[PDB]
Amino acid sequence: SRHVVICGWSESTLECLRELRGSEVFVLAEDENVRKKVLRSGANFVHGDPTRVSDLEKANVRGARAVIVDLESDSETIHCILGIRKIDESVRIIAEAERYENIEQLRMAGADQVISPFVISGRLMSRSIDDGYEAMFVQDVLAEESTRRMVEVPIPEGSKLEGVSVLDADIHDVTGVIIIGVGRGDELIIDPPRDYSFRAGDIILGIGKPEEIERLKNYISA
Amino acid sequence: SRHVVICGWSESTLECLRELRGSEVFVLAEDENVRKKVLRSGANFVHGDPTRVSDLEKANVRGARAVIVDLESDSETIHCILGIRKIDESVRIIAEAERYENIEQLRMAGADQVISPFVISGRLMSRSIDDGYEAMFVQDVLAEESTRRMVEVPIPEGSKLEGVSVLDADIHDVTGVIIIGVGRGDELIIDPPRDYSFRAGDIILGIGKPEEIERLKNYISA
Amino acid sequence: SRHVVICGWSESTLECLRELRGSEVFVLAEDENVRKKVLRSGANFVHGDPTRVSDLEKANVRGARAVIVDLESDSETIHCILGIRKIDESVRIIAEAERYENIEQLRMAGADQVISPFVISGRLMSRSIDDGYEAMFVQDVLAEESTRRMVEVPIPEGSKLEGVSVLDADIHDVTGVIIIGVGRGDELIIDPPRDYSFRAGDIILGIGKPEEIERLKNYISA
Amino acid sequence: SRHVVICGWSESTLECLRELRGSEVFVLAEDENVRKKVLRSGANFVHGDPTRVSDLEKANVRGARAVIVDLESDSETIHCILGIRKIDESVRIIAEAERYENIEQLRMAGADQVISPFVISGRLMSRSIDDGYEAMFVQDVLAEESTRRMVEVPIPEGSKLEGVSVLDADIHDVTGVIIIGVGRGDELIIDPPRDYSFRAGDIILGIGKPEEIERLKNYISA
Amino acid sequence: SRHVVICGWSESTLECLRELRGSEVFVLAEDENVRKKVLRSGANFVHGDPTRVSDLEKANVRGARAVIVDLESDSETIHCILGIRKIDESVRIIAEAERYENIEQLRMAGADQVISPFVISGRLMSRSIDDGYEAMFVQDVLAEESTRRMVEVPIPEGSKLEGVSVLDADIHDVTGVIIIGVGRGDELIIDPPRDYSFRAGDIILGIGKPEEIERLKNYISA
Amino acid sequence: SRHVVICGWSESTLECLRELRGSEVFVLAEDENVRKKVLRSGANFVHGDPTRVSDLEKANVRGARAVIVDLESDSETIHCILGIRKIDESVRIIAEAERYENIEQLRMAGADQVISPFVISGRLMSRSIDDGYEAMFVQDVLAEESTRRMVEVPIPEGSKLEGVSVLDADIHDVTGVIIIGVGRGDELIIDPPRDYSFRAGDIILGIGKPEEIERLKNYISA
Amino acid sequence: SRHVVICGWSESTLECLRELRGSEVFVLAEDENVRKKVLRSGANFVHGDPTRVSDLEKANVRGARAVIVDLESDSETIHCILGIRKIDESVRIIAEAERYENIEQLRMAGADQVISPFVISGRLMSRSIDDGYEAMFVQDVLAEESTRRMVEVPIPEGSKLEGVSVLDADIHDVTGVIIIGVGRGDELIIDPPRDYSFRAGDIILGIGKPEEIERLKNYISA
Amino acid sequence: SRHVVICGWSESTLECLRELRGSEVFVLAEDENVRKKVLRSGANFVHGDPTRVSDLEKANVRGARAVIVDLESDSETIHCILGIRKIDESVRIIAEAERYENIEQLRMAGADQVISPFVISGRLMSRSIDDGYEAMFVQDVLAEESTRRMVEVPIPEGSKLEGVSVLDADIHDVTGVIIIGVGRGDELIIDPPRDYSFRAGDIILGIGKPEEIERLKNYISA
Ligand SMILES: [Ca+2]
Ligand SMILES: [Ca+2]
Ligand SMILES: [Ca+2]
Ligand SMILES: [Ca+2]
Ligand SMILES: [Ca+2]
Ligand SMILES: [Ca+2]
Ligand SMILES: [Ca+2]
Ligand SMILES: [Ca+2]
Ligand SMILES: [Ca+2]
Ligand SMILES: [Ca+2]
Ligand SMILES: [Ca+2]
Ligand SMILES: [Ca+2]
Ligand SMILES: [Ca+2]
Ligand SMILES: [Ca+2]
Ligand SMILES: [Ca+2]
Ligand SMILES: [Ca+2]
Ligand SMILES: [Ca+2]
Ligand SMILES: [Ca+2]
Ligand SMILES: [Ca+2]
Ligand SMILES: [Ca+2]
Ligand SMILES: [Ca+2]
Ligand SMILES: [Ca+2]
Ligand SMILES: [Ca+2]
Ligand SMILES: [Ca+2]
Repeated sequence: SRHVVICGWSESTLECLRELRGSEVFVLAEDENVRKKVLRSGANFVHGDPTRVSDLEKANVRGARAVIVDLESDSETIHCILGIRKIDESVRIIAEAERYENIEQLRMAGADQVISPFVISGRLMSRSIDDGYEAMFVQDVLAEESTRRMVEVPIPEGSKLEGVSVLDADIHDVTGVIIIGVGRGDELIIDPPRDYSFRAGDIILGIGKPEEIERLKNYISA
Repeated sequence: SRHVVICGWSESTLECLRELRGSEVFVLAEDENVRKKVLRSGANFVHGDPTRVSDLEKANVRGARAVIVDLESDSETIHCILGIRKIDESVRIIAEAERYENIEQLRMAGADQVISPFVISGRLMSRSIDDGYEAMFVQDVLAEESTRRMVEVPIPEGSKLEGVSVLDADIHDVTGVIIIGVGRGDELIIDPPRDYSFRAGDIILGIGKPEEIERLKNYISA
Repeated sequence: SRHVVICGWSESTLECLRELRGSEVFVLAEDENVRKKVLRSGANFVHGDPTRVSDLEKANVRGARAVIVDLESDSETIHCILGIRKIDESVRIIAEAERYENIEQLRMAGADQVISPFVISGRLMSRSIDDGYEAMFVQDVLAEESTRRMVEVPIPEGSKLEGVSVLDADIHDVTGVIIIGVGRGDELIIDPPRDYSFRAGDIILGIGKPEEIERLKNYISA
Repeated sequence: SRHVVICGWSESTLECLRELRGSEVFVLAEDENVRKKVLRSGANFVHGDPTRVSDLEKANVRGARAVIVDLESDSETIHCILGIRKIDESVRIIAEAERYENIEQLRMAGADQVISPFVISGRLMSRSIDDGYEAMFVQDVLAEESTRRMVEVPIPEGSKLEGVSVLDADIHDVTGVIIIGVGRGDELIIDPPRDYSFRAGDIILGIGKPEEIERLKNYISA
Repeated sequence: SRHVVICGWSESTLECLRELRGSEVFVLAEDENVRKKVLRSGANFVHGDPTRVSDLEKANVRGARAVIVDLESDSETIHCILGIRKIDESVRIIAEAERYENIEQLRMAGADQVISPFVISGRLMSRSIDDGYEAMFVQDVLAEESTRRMVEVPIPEGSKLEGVSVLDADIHDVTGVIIIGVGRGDELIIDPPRDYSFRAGDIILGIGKPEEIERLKNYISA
Repeated sequence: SRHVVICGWSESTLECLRELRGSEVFVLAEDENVRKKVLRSGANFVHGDPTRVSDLEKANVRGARAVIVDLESDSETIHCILGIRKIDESVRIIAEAERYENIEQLRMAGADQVISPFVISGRLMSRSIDDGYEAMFVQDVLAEESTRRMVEVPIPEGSKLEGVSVLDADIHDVTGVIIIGVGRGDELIIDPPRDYSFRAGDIILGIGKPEEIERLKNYISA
Repeated sequence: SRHVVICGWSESTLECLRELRGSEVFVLAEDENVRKKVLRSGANFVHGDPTRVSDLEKANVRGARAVIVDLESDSETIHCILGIRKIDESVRIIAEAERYENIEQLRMAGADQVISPFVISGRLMSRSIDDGYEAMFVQDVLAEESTRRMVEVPIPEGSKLEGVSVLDADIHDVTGVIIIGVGRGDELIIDPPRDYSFRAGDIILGIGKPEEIERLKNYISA
Repeated sequence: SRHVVICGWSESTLECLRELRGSEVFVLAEDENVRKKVLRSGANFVHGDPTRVSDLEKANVRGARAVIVDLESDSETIHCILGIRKIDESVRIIAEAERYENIEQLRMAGADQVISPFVISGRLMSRSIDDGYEAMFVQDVLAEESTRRMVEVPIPEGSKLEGVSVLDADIHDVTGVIIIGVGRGDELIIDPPRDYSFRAGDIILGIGKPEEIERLKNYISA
């Protein structure tokens, strides 16, 4: 599609940039000694301060399709998001919250998806005292190397599933995928109850083998 | 149960300490200026250096039921795990990996489970460009504020589900809990196929409402 | 009326505190060695961090009539403003902008008015090269020691001036105050034209002697 | 004309440098890491220590038409003003006070103008608790982007208004310019009373549209 | 006598406080970490900033008999001398000059005597290349451990030496004290010639043993 | 004569370097930004660390006639003095003691003349509370601009003054110079008693006009 | 021969680099400000992070004949040794321990030698309280400037001393070399008892004059 | 006998303190948070600065039998040694040199023996490239756990060995200790030649079993 802009350089945006090989990525960071490791990862580098609007317009934030913001603290991640909202009001911003209490401020400044790593990791430790199958499930469906891949299929308009119930559909019996949640717009419903009825435009978040996913796109098609 | 020792003090172990209320936690850290924040959360403080084998013995690593290791670097986390396996050879170690390439060296040193947050947050930011439900699923089932919970139920000895296959048991149709994976020992099989046979001592990893969980524990009992 | 919260301590808010003798003022700042200066100037002190919602609600932001934000940098002034807009979405926030390009990003954060002193003083030093009356005017009308004081008068309901234009009103000839501007809501018309007709509820900004103000309040009466 | 020497670099002298495009400006400061941004702003840089008289004579203080002094503290601004009066006893110094207390000492040292930003900011914060129209008047007439501009028109020798009082003058009706003060030398009379007569050589401080100001200059013509 | 105020804390004021035992000394400084070392030497501590007029007014500058000023820079010393002359117009000020070119400005700002240590040390280091007796003389007559002392004896009213010339009086031959200079008011005449006439109220600066000082004080009495 | 080496750069060595114009001075300092001010003062610059023996052997310490050592602290001054004494055991070193208690250590390390500026300044402050003629004498006889110059004349072998006593000589009656001290070798006797007898090779430290110094050089000659 | 890789830069690896003149040495360290002194020492510099396996493979660890690892702490030395054993499982690692406790962990990680300086220093301090001859023996046989040198002469296959005991050998009388130990593999027998017989392939650790050592090699000849 | 003072706290003196269990040790260091480590290891603590003569005499340097100096840098180790040589000119000072070029400048300061650990460890890492027996010998004979201990025996007065050469003595063939060196006073002859005749008072340095030492002390008897 279009290009992706990454403001700030940390260990989170490094691992993001491995799964973005084949897209056109511009990285915006203040330290000049990080120019080599960015250019090794297949991403163009732009030297500047990410909080400044004049250095943001270097990195093509206007036409971009997503802007991934991970600066050093949350004071600068909020200040960098509002600089982006001054340029383009409709671009999709994915922040990253260092502390827990700054998740609600980061949504008010304009971020469409706040991903806090230290709360996800902090809750996978205390759920792995007794038995650690929760921390093995989170770190195996996100990797693009395992056998079971967590995908998102949209329900087309003109589908055979418009208006049908879930128990009337029974998608795990026919396709082999596990419907862990159906989301509409900006909301996601984990474990949809039986009286939930599909609509065209909803997103079925599922887990399965890539053969079982190709059977699902035939089941929702016209 | 026995107590839980936390080596190091950062934002990951701060969120682990909020979920360890009620149990007994010792936090072992270098600074004298962190004593006020550990005592405010409900955990006794042990001033020391976690890389030393002598100061680990102050924090009662022997009688622990799990040790949670998160120091400033990856090199100090590898050293602190070797210090624990010098003391006790069967205690459980949960460690935090900063770089991706030190996951194989943190497990060889003796960590029973390695939780890498910057790989998790890196893979969620690359997946939330198009639509962010992969970041919303992982951040809601781990929080103790949602409706659906991700829990681990064991198969007791002499159950009704001894030897029974998955397509015959129908855990999702009878109980209504979503079965995302079945765990045995230290391996997890996400989306078990139709030929999978349940055994005694297995761990079922499931997502459902708390009322749905009560129907599962009554279903797999003896 | 109610109290006033001042977030952060600097030379801007120190001059704000002298003009607020008589009311009740809470000052919230991170240093503990600013305590003896604040209690000597007539205001209660609250030790805390102005960017944390836990220590903003200790200083009673909830029922305040205005909260005055002036922190060390513009990264934290945008953070402290969103911390107030999470607590109360209707309180009045007055912020001080250090630099010029952060004025639009401090209004998007939620500040009701942004006072940039280094843009005011930067433009008064440029206008004082030839003859210095621009800096003598601004620094005299705000000081409450001089004869001519710059006050605002609100137009009450059903006044004699309702619906009349300023050309037919002739405020300077019958009252003697100098109407430099008249504002409705959050806009202001400095030097309003002759085609401007007054309305009920407007705030008339004028400069004059205090004897001329009491002549005007009885002239704008209903 | 002649040049303008700026001693010290801060945020106030940066905004002063924007309005001095078209003049020749020598900036004299101690930081070497500010050489690029001064030369970006269209100003020749002269490295030195501004408190030292051997370095002030580098930057051509003698042939200056104004010296704008704003150093890091108030102690160095008094020392930099004492150094200038040793070189030229008649050059125009525009200072900047940090504290309120030093305005009487920065003017006894020799500065012909003291523009304190933290007192104009401190009195516009506490005048914006109720309704912020005083701050919207100060920050709108100083910018060279609004419609109304605060100008200074001098009275020529032999004018049509030589000797007449302001009440018989009727400046706001024939021209439209709001007359906020009349200045003679270094004394400004805000809201001149009706007994005040004009004199030859007076400087009129007015606010109006640019087409009204050209009506004002031709009305006071000889 | 009255007390002695010391503004600033460095090595010069430390040796001055070592030789001011018995009298009452207040030391006015910025740091809170100098209180133990001021209190260990026998001087009460007044925490403040000496550039402020109020914190100078705390330390009883009005009733002092001399104020000793040695701050971190020369600009702060000039500002502190201006503050003391703002408070009291007749107290004695002794100040330390760091650079040679600020002696004229420290005397013009109001110091009654300026003692420049780095000029003294530079001249003694330039004079001790060939043979170092100048440094030994200046460091030897000022210490309170030698045999010979450098003291000032006044000429009382109606003395035996009223009106008498130097070649007639023979202070070195009768008494045995070395007369290096005779001082009147604020001027010193080192090596007065043969035509010099003593007057009442003069100050004789002499070097000699204490018994020779007793003989001189008995010689110039009435 | 030969050349002079100055280790370190401070105000003391600068004021020393003003009085050494006409000699060949090498300055050794670690900061590279001081090359301009050294090259302005007529002294060649050598970049290096003055504590190192190789960077000392760069700066020609072997053939030098005096080495003037003023580094940042006293530890580095002692270390540089021992580094010099490793190279040449017989070169004359003039140190500079920052604190009082390091004078004996600087003498044991190898310095031939320790000049502490801060002790001289502290004693001249404490002796100038009442009347300030001692500071005027000390700062007036060292300058090479006043009328009375403190010189050192050697007694030649074959003089008319070999073996004569002071009271038999009476040098102030014949020449006009004031014998403030006669020194032999490394010792100096201030105010020589009457039974002191001259020897050939002694140094007469005197104060007087240069014509009186010429008359003294004729009086001690053969 | 092949090259030698030095990981980390400190004072120990600087003195090791002096005795490796004639070899090809690659230094791998993180500081860029050490590039000049490494290239002064005759060693190629390879910038990188030595704890990272992608940067150890830069410096050619695979084809090395020894790797000398000495990083800033003991935690990084264990991590750097674990990284090397992943690359080459048979290369010779010489480490350096900071604490005493980590010698058993630095050898279990894979180092074939651990040379702890702070334990050799700590036992030579407390053996030099009475008479310091043990410290004068350690620091004199290691330098390549004294007359006696500690050498290692191997026993050739088929020697004249194959199978004889040391008591019948009489090495100190025919050669003069003091035999302080005989080593087989990684075990050294200090002061071998008279029942110890020589074997083919043994390595003799001896001390002697260089003319005595050539007498020793020809005496153990085949 | 008497006590031992240790100036400064580091890992060298920590290993010195373990070997000095049983005697009385004072440790003098600037940090107060090293207090709990020192009292736990068996030594009294004295808070102070090791470079000041006031706080060296608090730790009883006067009557000590050896003072062990190891500070943070070589500038302060030379300063602390001269501070001891001002107090007692006959006490024994053992210093640790950080760098190599400061060994000669640490002996001129007055240290009786200088132990450079980074030269010992730097030369052991260079000799362990081919085969590592030089580092195994030095680290084994100093450790008091092994069989062969390196001790010194003094030759008493009137011994059987007085006047005999080492070729006629045959210490190794009779007693069985390995005479690596024999020192008179402050020199040492490692591998003494056959023309060396013994004298009364010499210190014989030998390596052997503890049973061989008691065989030697009865052989060197008188
Ligand atoms: Ca981050
Ligand atoms: Ca679990
Ligand atoms: Ca399946
Ligand atoms: Ca972490
Ligand atoms: Ca997605
Ligand atoms: Ca369900
Ligand atoms: Ca501010
Ligand atoms: Ca103007
Ligand atoms: Ca008026
Ligand atoms: Ca300023
Ligand atoms: Ca108002
Ligand atoms: Ca108008
Ligand atoms: Ca000073
Ligand atoms: Ca001289
Ligand atoms: Ca005398
Ligand atoms: Ca100095
Ligand atoms: Ca005096
Ligand atoms: Ca004379
Ligand atoms: Ca080291
Ligand atoms: Ca010994
Ligand atoms: Ca021999
Ligand atoms: Ca050390
Ligand atoms: Ca070898
Ligand atoms: Ca033996």
